[PDB]
Amino acid sequence: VHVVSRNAEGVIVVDGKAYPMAEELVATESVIQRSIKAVAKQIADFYRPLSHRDTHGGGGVAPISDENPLIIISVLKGSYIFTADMVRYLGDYGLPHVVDFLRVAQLLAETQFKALRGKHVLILEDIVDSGKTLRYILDKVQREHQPATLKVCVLADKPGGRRVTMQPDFVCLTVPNKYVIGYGFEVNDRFRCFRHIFTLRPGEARRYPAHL
Amino acid sequence: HVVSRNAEGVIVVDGKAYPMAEELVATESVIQRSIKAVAKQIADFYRPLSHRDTHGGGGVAPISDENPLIIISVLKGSYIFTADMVRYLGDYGLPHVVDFLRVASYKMQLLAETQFKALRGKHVLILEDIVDSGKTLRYILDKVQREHQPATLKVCVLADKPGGRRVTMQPDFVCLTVPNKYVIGYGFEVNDRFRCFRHIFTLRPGEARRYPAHL
Ligand SMILES: O=c1[nH]cnc2c(CN[C@@H](CO)CCP(=O)(O)O)c[nH]c12
Ligand SMILES: O=c1[nH]cnc2c(CN[C@@H](CO)CCP(=O)(O)O)c[nH]c12
Repeated sequence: VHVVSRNAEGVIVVDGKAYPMAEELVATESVIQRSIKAVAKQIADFYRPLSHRDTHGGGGVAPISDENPLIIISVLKGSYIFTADMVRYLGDYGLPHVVDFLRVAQLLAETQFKALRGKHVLILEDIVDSGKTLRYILDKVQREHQPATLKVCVLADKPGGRRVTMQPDFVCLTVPNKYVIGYGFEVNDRFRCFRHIFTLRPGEARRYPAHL
Repeated sequence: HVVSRNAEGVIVVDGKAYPMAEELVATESVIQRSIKAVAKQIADFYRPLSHRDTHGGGGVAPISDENPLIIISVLKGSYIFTADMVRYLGDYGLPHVVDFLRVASYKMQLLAETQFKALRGKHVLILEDIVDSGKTLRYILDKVQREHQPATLKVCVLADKPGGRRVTMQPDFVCLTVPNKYVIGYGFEVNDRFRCFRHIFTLRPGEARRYPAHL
């Protein structure tokens, strides 16, 4: 159980640690991890039955296996902690998979995987808010890799912030229509190390204006 | 944890078989206890230090959320280790930020550059999965020092394979010491396979060319 309280300064305290930058708690580590593991079982149950191009034994189609694993593309930098946890749960459920990374801001870093044609590909992303970043990534991966199927798993969905149509295939958590921090979520790279997700106090997104 | 061998002689950890493994090096519990211990050492070492103030356009200021410790994680092998380390560093209250670089051998070449552009006069810590020959980290350390001119440059490794050294390299922080064998699990892999394992194992010698096709 997590002990959630407020100190004399009105600041949220979780397990004895103060979060002066936070407005409200969204989810404790225990809720987050249970949510990720639940989605991990959904992903393993969905993909383990499927088949795709055979690049190990010369063709044509073969079941997802260690020889022909599910291809996972993780979006850096926001999804790295979520991806680290998700892949370990996927391993627990016996899903054969491999992970590669793309970095976006503009594309800053490209995938090194060069044989995704006719493969099942899953994108791990931290959050869908406006839908624009995933629309950009999905168009690029489809056009350059020509996968058999392309699906998206997000840690968080902020359904009220949409500016374009984007419905992820897998969602671990629904977040309020507020700026979130913690468990990968940042303010200029600060707060990603938190084990819990919180809403940010209004105006604190300008707390660290200096480029790192 | 329960670690045994089945009737086929295959290592089984917590009811799970690892037919590719020769020996178990470390269980999840040992690895996690080891990482948190080094996190306390890193927090105890950096907490009281000061460096260039880029927040208040000042001269020098203590390590803080305004001027955090700069952490550079070496992709891809270090991402799981880094994810866990940062959360332990947060438990110990070390203000820090993380960026990523990626190197490969052909001789070494940079695959992905860091995006941080104000590291001069800052304390920098490299997070790497393993030091074996020492060649990758001598390359990374030489490049970060020359291009960023940090105040201090230190290295934390999840694993030290002491018997593999071909150039002088002793990381400042080491979570685990591994045998002089090919390790797998917890970030370590064979063509990207086995990274998801929660335990570290040695690889059976005939399993290293099992997945020859490029991904
Ligand atoms: O709430 C939040 N807290 C911290 N960061 C974010 C982001 C930025 N995330 C990137 C993806 O990594 C773009 C998503 P999109 O284009 O879909 O808006 C949206 N909401 C939040
Ligand atoms: O044993 C191992 N199992 C799985 N991978 C490796 C690597 C590759 N790791 C790089 C950094 O990612 C360091 C190379 P080095 O220090 O030799 O220059 C060395 N040993 C092993």
